[PDB]
Amino acid sequence: GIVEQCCTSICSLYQLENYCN
Amino acid sequence: FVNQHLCGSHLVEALYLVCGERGFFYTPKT
Ligand SMILES: [Co+2]
Repeated sequence: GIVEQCCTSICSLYQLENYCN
Repeated sequence: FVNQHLCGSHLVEALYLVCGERGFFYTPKT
């Protein structure tokens, strides 16, 4: 998932925004 | 904004900055 992707690959702030409440 | 390579606690710092007041869920794989 996001956690893993940001660490093994890369991720954007826009992807991270999906985990906001 | 630039793309991110974020592991461990560095990810939840990023989540904190992105989301601010909104809060967030930190949901790693088991
Ligand atoms: Co470190």
